[PDB]
Amino acid sequence: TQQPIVTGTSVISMKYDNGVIIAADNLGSYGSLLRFNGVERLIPVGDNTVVGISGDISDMQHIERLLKDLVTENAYDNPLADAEEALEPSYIFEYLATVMYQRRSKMNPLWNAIIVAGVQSNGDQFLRYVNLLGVTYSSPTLATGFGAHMANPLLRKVVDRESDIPKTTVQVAEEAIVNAMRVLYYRDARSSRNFSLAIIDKNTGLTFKKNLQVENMKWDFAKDIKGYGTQKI
Amino acid sequence: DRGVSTFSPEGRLFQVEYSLEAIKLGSTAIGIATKEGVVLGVEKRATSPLLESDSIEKIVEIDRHIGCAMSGLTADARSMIEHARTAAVTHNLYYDEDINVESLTQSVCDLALRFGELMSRPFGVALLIAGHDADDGYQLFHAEPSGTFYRYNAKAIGSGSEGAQAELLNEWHSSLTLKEAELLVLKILKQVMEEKLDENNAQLSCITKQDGFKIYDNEKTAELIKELKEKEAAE
Amino acid sequence: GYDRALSIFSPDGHIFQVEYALEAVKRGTCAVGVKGKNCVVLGCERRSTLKLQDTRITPSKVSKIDSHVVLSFSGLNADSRILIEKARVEAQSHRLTLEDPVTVEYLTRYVAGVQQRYTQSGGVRPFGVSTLIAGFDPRDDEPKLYQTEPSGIYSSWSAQTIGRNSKTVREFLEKNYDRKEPPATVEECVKLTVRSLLEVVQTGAKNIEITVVKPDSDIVALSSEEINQYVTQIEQEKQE
Amino acid sequence: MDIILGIRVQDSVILASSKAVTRGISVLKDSDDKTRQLSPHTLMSFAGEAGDTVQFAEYIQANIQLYSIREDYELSPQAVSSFVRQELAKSIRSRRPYQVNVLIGGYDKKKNKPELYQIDYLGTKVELPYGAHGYSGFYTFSLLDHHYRPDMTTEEGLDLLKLCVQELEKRMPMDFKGVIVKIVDKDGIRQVDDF
Amino acid sequence: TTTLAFRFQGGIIVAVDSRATAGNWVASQTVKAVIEINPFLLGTMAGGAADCQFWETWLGSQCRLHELREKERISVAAASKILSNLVYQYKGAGLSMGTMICGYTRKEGPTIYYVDSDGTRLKGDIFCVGSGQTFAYGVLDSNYKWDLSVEDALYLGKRSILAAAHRDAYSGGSVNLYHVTEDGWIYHGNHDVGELFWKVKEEEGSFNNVIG
Amino acid sequence: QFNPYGDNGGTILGIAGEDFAVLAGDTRNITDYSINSRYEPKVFDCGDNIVMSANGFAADGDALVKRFKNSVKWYHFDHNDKKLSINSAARNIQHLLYGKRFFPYYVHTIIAGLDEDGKGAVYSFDPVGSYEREQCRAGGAAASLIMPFLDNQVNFKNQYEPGTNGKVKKPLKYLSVEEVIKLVRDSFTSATERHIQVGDGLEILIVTKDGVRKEFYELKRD
Amino acid sequence: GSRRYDSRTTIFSPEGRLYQVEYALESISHAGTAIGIMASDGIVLAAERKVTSTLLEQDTSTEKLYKLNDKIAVAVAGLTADAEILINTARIHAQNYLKTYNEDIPVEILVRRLSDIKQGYTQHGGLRPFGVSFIYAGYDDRYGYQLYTSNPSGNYTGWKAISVGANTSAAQTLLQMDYKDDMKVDDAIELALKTLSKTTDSSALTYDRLEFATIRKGANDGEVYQKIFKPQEIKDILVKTGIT
Amino acid sequence: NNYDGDTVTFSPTGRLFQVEYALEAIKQGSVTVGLRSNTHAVLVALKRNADELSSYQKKIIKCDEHMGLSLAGLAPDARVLSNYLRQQCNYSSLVFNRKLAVERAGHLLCDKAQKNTQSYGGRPYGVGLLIIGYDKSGAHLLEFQPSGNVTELYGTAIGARSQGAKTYLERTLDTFIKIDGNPDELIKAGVEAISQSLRDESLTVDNLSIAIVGKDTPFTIYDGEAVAKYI
Ligand SMILES: *[C@@](C)(CO)[C@](*)(O)[C@H](CC(C)C)NC(=O)[C@H](Cc1ccccc1)NC(=O)[C@H](CC(C)C)NC(=O)[C@H](CCc1ccccc1)NC(=O)CN1CCOCC1
Ligand SMILES: [Mg+2]
Ligand SMILES: [Mg+2]
Repeated sequence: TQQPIVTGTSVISMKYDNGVIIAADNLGSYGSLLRFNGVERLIPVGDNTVVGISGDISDMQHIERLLKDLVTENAYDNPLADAEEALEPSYIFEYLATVMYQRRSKMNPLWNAIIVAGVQSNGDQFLRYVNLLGVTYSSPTLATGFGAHMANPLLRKVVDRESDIPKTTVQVAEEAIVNAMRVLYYRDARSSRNFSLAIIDKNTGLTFKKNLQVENMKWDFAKDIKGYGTQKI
Repeated sequence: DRGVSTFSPEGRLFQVEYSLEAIKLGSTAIGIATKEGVVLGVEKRATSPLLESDSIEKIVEIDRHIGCAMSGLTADARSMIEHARTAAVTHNLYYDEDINVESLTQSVCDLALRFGELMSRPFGVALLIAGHDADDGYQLFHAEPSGTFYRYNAKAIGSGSEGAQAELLNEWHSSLTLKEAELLVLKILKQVMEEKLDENNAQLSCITKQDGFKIYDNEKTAELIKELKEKEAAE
Repeated sequence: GYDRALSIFSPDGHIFQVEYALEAVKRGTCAVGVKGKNCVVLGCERRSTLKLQDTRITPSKVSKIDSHVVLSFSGLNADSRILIEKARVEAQSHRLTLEDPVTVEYLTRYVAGVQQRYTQSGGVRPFGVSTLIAGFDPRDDEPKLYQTEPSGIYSSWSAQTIGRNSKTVREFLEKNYDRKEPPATVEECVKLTVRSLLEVVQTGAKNIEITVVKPDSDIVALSSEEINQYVTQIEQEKQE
Repeated sequence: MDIILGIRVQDSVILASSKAVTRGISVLKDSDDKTRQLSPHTLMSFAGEAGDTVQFAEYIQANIQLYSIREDYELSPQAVSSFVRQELAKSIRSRRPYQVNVLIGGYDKKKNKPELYQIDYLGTKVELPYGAHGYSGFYTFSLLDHHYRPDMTTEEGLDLLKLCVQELEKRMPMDFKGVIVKIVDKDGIRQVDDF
Repeated sequence: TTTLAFRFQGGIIVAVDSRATAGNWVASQTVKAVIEINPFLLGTMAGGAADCQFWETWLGSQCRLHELREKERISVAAASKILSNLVYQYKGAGLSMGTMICGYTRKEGPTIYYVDSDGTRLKGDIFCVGSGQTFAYGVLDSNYKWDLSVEDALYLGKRSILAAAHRDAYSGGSVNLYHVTEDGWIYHGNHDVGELFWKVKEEEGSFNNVIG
Repeated sequence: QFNPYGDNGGTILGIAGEDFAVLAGDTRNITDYSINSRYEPKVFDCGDNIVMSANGFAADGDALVKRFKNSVKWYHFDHNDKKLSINSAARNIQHLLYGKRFFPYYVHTIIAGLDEDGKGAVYSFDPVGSYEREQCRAGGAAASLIMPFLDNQVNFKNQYEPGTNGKVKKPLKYLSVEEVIKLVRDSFTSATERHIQVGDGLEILIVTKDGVRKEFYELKRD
Repeated sequence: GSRRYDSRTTIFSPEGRLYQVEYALESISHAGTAIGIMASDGIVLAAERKVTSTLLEQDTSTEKLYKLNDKIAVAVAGLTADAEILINTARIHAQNYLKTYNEDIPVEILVRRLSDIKQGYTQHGGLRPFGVSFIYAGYDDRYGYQLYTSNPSGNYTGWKAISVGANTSAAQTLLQMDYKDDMKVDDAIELALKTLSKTTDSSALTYDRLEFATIRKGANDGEVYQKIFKPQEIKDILVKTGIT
Repeated sequence: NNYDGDTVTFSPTGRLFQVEYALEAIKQGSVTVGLRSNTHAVLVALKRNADELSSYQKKIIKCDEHMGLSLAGLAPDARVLSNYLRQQCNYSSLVFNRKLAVERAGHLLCDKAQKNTQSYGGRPYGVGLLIIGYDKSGAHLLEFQPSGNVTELYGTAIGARSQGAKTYLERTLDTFIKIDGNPDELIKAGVEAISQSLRDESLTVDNLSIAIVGKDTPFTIYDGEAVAKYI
C-alpha cells in the first residue's frame, strides 16, 4: 500500500505511417507545489524504443534502473546484442507488464502509468500501455492521466482507426502531438510549458527532442472578460 | 566407505546396480499384454507353511484402469504404490479424465533416482505396471529403480526371469486371446517356481477396458490351473 | 541435520543394516503368537538371569495399542517403545477421523510402514525389532495375527514365533498346529502356546508370560499361579 | 448450543444439556447430545461457538484415551480438568481461540468422591457443588442456593434438576427442546432416557 | 437455493432446486445442486457454489483413495468427517458451505450428515438447507412419516422444493430428484417448475391463492 | 488506500450448436467514462480447438488466459501430445481460479469448443471456479440485457405452440451457424444501444471440426 | 567431503549389536559402584565416590546422588557431566507434568521419557550416546516405592534391589543372597553398606568415600521425606552397623 | 584411484574422475547424430531396445516450438535437463514475449551441470545432449557434455561408434551445409551419416528416430511408418 509523493502528469503518443511519436512534460509535482522542473520522463532503451512514464517519480527512477540493467543483462554472452538479438519494444514492454502485475498482486504497486513506444525489427509500429494495476491495452493513440481525456480526442481526429495510419505523415502527427501538449498546458493544473518529444521511425531511427516549449498560445481574449456576470468595468 | 550417488569406472551408478541384484533374489512376477486385455501373475512364495498366504499382497490396484505387480524388497513398493494412487486420482481431479498408463509409469519412475546425500538409497523393488487407456490401448510397463521404463508385449521379473523371458519369446504372438494369455502365465510360473504351483502359492490378475482391474479368486485360478494341466496332457 | 545413508545396498544385493537388525531380533527373548477359533494368545519368554526384579513395575512384554489390539515383540526393548507409542497415537487418530477403531491389518500396515521408512531414510538405523500384532476388528469375531520385521514386510499367520530359538518353536508349531482345525477353546490355545515355549524356555516359573485376547475388547493377562497350572499339567502328561 | 447444567451430590455428579441445535430461524435438530465421555468415570459437557465445541471435545477425548492406553490407568477428574484448563488457557492467546465453555463431571475412585468442575473458554477453572454456563446460571444459581443441600441423594438431585429445567422452560426466551441428563458415579456413566 | 434430504423406510430421498442468483440477477436456472461424489454418495450444495463444487469433488477423490487403501467402501460418517475437518481448517477465511452428505452402507444403513462451513457436523433424519429451507420444512414436517412408500417419498421431496420455489424468490428453475439405496443412488429426473407448478395445482387442488 | 481491482467493461457471449460453437465478444476496452481501445481482443484461440475469454478486470483476465494457454502446453509435454478435451480444460480452469479463492481473479470466464462426441460445448465460470456446461451464456457488463433474449430465442423459453392453449411448448432444436451469428449480431447491436461500455467492434470466433474461424463486425462508436 | 571422518555412531554390528552402546557400558563398568535397595517402608540409595583425595571438600559436594523432585531421586554411574544434562531435562519434565495435571509425576513416566531420550541418541542424529546409567528411587500413590535403572541403550527395568557401575556381578550376587521381601529400611541400609564394603576396590570403606540417601514415609502421617545424608550422619551410620 | 570417491576431489594431474566416469556413460549409450544447413536443423537417433518383446527407448525430446534435443546416456538425467530447458524457454516467452536463443539455452545447461561438479553430496549428470533449434539468427546445433562444456557445431554425433558418423559429416561438410529449402534431402544426409555407425544391425521402421526444425517448420519428431520413406 502506497501513496504517490512526487508525481509526473500526462504522457501522450500516437502511430503514424512509418513509426511512432511520444511526448511528456518535464515536471515533477509535489502535490499542488510544482517542485521539480528538470525531470525527464521519456527514457530510451536502445535505438528503437522509448518508455514514457507518469505517476510516482521515485518508482519511475526505479524502473529506469531496471531498464538500464536489462540492456546490460541482454549484452551478456550475446554476440548479436547490437543486431538480431537486440532488445525489441515488445520484449521491454512484456517485462514491465510482468513486473507491474506482480507488484499489484503483492499489494505493493509501482504507482505509474507507462507507455512503451517503438519500432520492431520487421518495421512494425509498437505502441502499448501498462499501469499500476497491470492493465494493458494498445491503440493507434494512447495517453495517460489528463491526456486520456483531452489529448486522445484530438489525436483520434487524425488517426481514428487502423486504416488511417498509412495516410498519416510524421509532419501531421507531430503537429497534433504538439497541439495536444498546448491544450494540456491550458487545462491541466499539474502541467508545465517545457516538455520532451521523441520520434521512432523505421527509416530515420530514433529522434529525441529535449527542451521544447508550448508556443502560439491564445490569451489576448482575456482582456475583454470582465467580472462574472453583471459587472461592466 | 564411499558416496551413495557414485559412478563406477564403467559408467554405472553402484547403488542402482546393487539394487538390481536384490530384485533378482525376489519372487517371480510375469505380465502378458493382448488385444483383449493384460494379464499379471506372481509367485507368492510363503517362507513357512503357518503363514496365511492370502495376506501376501504382491499384486495391487492403482486405479480402476491400472494394475501393478512387484518383485524384490516388497516393503519398498508401498510408498511407490501410494504415490501412484495419488498421482492417478490427482490427475482425475485436475482433468476430469483417466490418466494415461505411460504418464502414470513416468510419475512413479521420477521417484526412482530421488536418492542421495530425498531418501537414502534407491528402491530395491521392480514393478510391472499394466493398464488401458483410449489412446494407446492395452499396455504393460517394466519400471526399474534406475528410473527407466520399457513397454513390453510380455515380461518376467524376479529369480526365474531370464528362463521365463526366453520362454515368453517363443510363445508370444500378436493374436493371443485373454484365456490363452492366462494359461501361458500359469504355465511359465509353474516352470520357474521352486515349490509346486497351486492356487494358494500363486496369484493371477487382469485388466480389461470393460471390467477394469481385477484380482482373480483362488477358486477361479484353481480352475485355470486344472484346465492348463489337461491341455498339456492332451498332446 | 545428520544425513548419512546408513542403510545401503551391498554388491550381492543385500542391505546389511537391515539384516543386522534381524540379528538383534534373534538375540531377543522368544515371543510366540497362536490364534484359535475364537481367540488369539500371545506368549513371551522372560530370561531368568535377572533375580531381585520388581515385576509390578517392570515394563510388560505385551503392550495394549488400543482396547482391542495388542502388540508383543522380540529384539531391542528401547526401540519397541518408539513403535508402540507411534501405534497408540495412530490408533486414537484413526478413531478421531474415521469414527471407528483400527483394524488389526491397518495397525500392522502402519507399524510396518514406520519400520520400512527407517530402512531408506538418511541419518537413522532400522528398528532392531520384530513385532507380533494380534486382536479383533471392530464388530468382528474372526481372530487376527500379524507379524512385522525390520525390513518393513508384514504378513498374516495362523501361528508364529520370533526371537531366540524361534526356529525350534516354529518347528514345533508346524507339526502341532492344524489349519483345518485350530484350537477350539481358550484353554486349548493357551496350552499349545505354553507347550511351544516349554520347548525353549528352561523352567515354567516366572519365565513365561501369557496374554489372552478375545472379541469386543476383552483382553486379560494371566498370573503366575494360573500359568503354573498349565506347566504342571503338561509335564505330567509328558511322562508317558 | 446454549444450556448446560451440573450438580454434584453426595455420591454422584449429574449433568444436564439442552438438545436443540439452532441455525438462523430454524431448529435443525432436537436430539443433540452435547457431551463426550473422556474416560469411564469422567464426562464432559460443552457449549459455545458452532464447530469449535465438538472439535474441541473430541480432541480432548482423544488425548485422555491416549493417556489411558499408554499408562493402563485412568486419570483423576482433577487431573483431567487441569489438562483441559491448560488447553483452553493456551487457546485464548492463539490466532483463533476455541470459543467453548465446558463442565467436567467425574467420580474420583481413589477418594470415593464426586467432583464437578466448571471451565469457561478463557481457561477459568472452579470446583463447585453446582454449576452452569451461559444465561442458564442467571436463573439456576439462585434457585440452587435455596434448595441445594450437600448430603442429597442422586434421586433428590434429579428432582432438584427438574426444578431448574422447569424454571428455564418458563422464563427463557428460546425453545431449547428439553435436556439429556447423564449421571456419573462409582459405577461409571449412564444416561437417563425419560426426562 | 433450497435443498433437502430425509431418511425413510426405503432409504433416502434427496431433492434440490436449480436456481442461482447474483443479487436479484438470475444467473442460471439449470445448476446442478446435487453433486455425485461417487456411485453411492451424494452431496448437496448450498452457499458458495465454488466452495461446494470444489471441495465435494475433492471429497470424492479422498473417498476413492480410501477404498483403494482399505479395500472397503468408506462410511458416510468417515466421508462427512473428512469434509468437516477440512473446512474447519479454513474456519475464519470466508468459506461458505451448507451441505448434506447422504449415503447408504451396510454397517450404518441410510445415513445423512449435515456439514457446514463453520465446522458443524450433525447426523439426522431430516435436513433442509438454503434461502428457502423454511418453506420446504413446512411441507416436509407436516407430511413426513417413516412408513412412506418410495413413490410417495419422491413426491414429498419434489412437492417440498416446489413450495420453496414458489415463495422464495431466490429458489426455482427445476427440481432434481434422487433416491439413495444400498446398491447406489438412482436419478429420478429433472422437473421444470414452470410445467410442474400448473400440473400440481390442477391435480392436487393446492395453490388456490394463484390465478390459474 | 490502494485498490488492486478495476473494471475494464466489455461483454462476451457463447453459443453452442450441433456440430459447432461460437464465442463472441466486443472489442472495446474502458476505464470509468474513458475509452482505452476500440480494438483490444479478449477472445483467444488457446489450442486443441478451445476458445476462451475472461471478461471483467483485464489484467486478471489476461493472466488467466496466459496461464491456461501454458497449462495446455504442459499437458502435451506430460501426456504424449494428448488432445485436451473441453471437459478436461474446464476442470483445469476451475483449479486455476480456485487456487486464488482468497484473492480472486475478478473475471467471468467462458470457453467454447467441441466435446468428445463432436458436439458443440460452452462452459461458463464464476470468479472463484464454479462451472457448468450450457447451450447458451452471456457474460460481462451487458449480460443482464443479452441473456434473457437468448433464453427466448435460443432455448425458446416462454414460447408456446400457437393454438395449443399454452399447453404445448415450442420444440427445442439446434440452430445453424448462420442463425446463431444473426442472434449474436443482434444481441450486440442491442447491447450497444443501451449499454455505454459496449460498442466499437464485434469479434466472433467459430469452432468446428475443421478448426477455428474468425469474423469481425463494426459496432457503434458512441 | 566430511563422510571420511564420520564414526557412524548409530549403526549395527554384524552380530546385531550397537557398537557405541556396548562401549559406553564398558565405560560405565569402571565407574564407582551405586546400589539401590527397595524396602516395604522406604528405599535406600548408596554410592561409592571415585578414589577420593584428602583435600576434596566432602560436605558441599555432589557426585553420585541427585534430587529430581520431592518424591524422586537418582544415583549416577558414568560421566557426571552427561548425567547433569539428563538430570536437568528430567527436572523440567517433572515440572511440566505438575503444571499440566496439578499432580506430581508418576515415577515410571519420568523414567520412560528420560530413557526415550537416550534411545534417540542410538537410532538417529549421528551423535555419541550418553555414557550414563541411572538408578531411579522414587514414590507415587499408584505403585508406592519403586526402583528402576536405565542405561545408554535407553532400555529401563524395575528392581527390588540393583547395582550399577563397577563390580555389579559380585554386588548383585551378594544382594540376591541376603535380600528378602519383608525387609525394613534400617535393614536395607545395613545391606547396602555391607555390599559396598565387600565389593569395593579400596582398602577399607570410610565416610568420606560414600554418598547415601533414603526415601522414607518417616515424616509425620502419610507423606514422603527425602534424606540426603550429611558426612557426620554417614560417619554415625557406619559406626552403628559396625563397619568402622 | 584414491581421487575418484566424489566430484569434489581433484587428482594429482588435475582431473575430475567422477566427471570422466559420467562421460563414460555417454559412450555406452546408443548413437545419435545432429546436423544442420542454413534453413533447417536435423536430429537423427538410433533407438535401443531391451529385447524383441520391448519397446525402443525414445531418444528425442521437444523443448519448445522452435527447439529440442536428442539424448545419449542416462535417460532420467536427460528428462531433468530437458525439463529445465522447457521452463527456461517458457520463462523467456511469458516474461519477455521472446523466443529463447539456442546459444543462451546452451549457456543455461552449462551452468546447471557445472554446479553439480563443485559441491559435496551431489553427482554429475550422466548424459550427453544434442540440441537443435531455429531462432532469430537462423539454424543451430549444440553439443552438451555433462562436464559443462557446450559447443556449437555444423554437425556432430555422440554415443557408441559415433566416430564413424562424425568422420562422414567431416567429409560431407561442404555438401549438406548448402541443403537449403529442402528438408527431405537434409534428413537423407543425416540418415546416411548415422549409417556409418552401424554394426551387424540396420535401420528398420521402429528403430530409426528423426526430428527436424527450420524456417517454416516447427520442431516435430518422426517415428514409426513416418520414417519408412528414408530407409
Ligand atoms: C440459492 C440459489 C441461493 O443461495 C443457493 O444457495 C445457490 C446454491 C447453488 C448456486 C450451488 N447459491 C448461489 O446461487 C450462490 C449465492 C451465493 C453467492 C455468494 C456467496 C454465497 C451465496 N451464488 C453464487 O455463489 C454465484 C454463482 C454464480 C452466479 C454462478 N456466484 C457469484 O455470486 C460470484 C462469486 C461470488 C463470490 C463468492 C466467494 C468469493 C468471491 C465471490 N460473483 C460473480 O459472478 C460477480 N460478478 C461475476 C462477473 O464478474 C464480476 C463479478
Ligand atoms: Mg421463487
Ligand atoms: Mg461516447
